[PDB]
Amino acid sequence: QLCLQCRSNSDCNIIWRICRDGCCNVI
Repeated sequence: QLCLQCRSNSDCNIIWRICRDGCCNVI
């Protein structure tokens, strides 16, 4: 559970590209 503050869809890295509840998900 790494709620990485996201923005658009994959505003994080190659790992987390699922900008879920304001966070980046790897799913």
